[PDB]
Amino acid sequence: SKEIPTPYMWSYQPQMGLAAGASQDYSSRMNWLSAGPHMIGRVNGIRATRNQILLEQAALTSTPRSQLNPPNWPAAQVYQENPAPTTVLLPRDAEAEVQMTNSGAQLAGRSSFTPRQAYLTLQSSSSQPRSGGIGTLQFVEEFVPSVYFNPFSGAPGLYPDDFIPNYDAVSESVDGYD
Amino acid sequence: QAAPNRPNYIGFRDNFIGLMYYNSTGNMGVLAGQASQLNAVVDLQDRN
Amino acid sequence: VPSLTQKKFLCDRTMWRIPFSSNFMSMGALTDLGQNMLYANSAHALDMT
Repeated sequence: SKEIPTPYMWSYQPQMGLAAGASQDYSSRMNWLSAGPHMIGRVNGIRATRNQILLEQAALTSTPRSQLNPPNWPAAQVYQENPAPTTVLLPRDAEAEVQMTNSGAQLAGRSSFTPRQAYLTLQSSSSQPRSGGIGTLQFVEEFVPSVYFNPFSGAPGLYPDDFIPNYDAVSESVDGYD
Repeated sequence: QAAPNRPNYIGFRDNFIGLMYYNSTGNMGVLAGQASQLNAVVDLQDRN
Repeated sequence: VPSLTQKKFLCDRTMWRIPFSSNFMSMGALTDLGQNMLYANSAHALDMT
């Protein structure tokens, strides 16, 4: 039906990293019924520029996908934490201690007994990288405000059907028990 | 034993906070050009 | 007489303010936090008690 449509904002769930719900811009919108065809011709067009900005910043920031709100982000498109190899300076010569303690009487209340010392550079990141759910600093990067250049114009099937909050993309069904 | 009545100074109200029926969708004002069905004041029902 | 203090404070004719600025400070009319993408390019619900 319409065409310069008003972008559909994406909601967040600080819980499971995947997003939640979606809805036209509930609040941020002008009130032009007190305007004549000299700025109702410019509000129409400021909104179009907004739509174009949203499109560009969507195609420039998002990581092309096939489902608007994927039910489980793969383990290669979710920002991972790559810390630095932790290096502990092992603070003694084990051989030296054990040796002297056995010998003499040292009960030992760098080192003086032996000038030997070695780091134990470890690994720090993880074993299996994270899989499901993106963090906030990824939500505002993936789910840019979505512009729906035409309304629910089609068969039930083709319809952004990741917008309705009560969607279970796993089973393509609306949840219940409410 | 009598006493003295208290004292109520009923008077108009500061800044005239009232005489003019300000923000209320049911009774609005208008500042539009004479030959224009438009308006210049919408006055949503949440604004003090 | 043994005594226990009692404290109370009056802030009459005023309204409590909790600015949206990250530092709670008036850095301008348009708060920085209320203009970051996270609260601008992503709808958010809100709950207060």
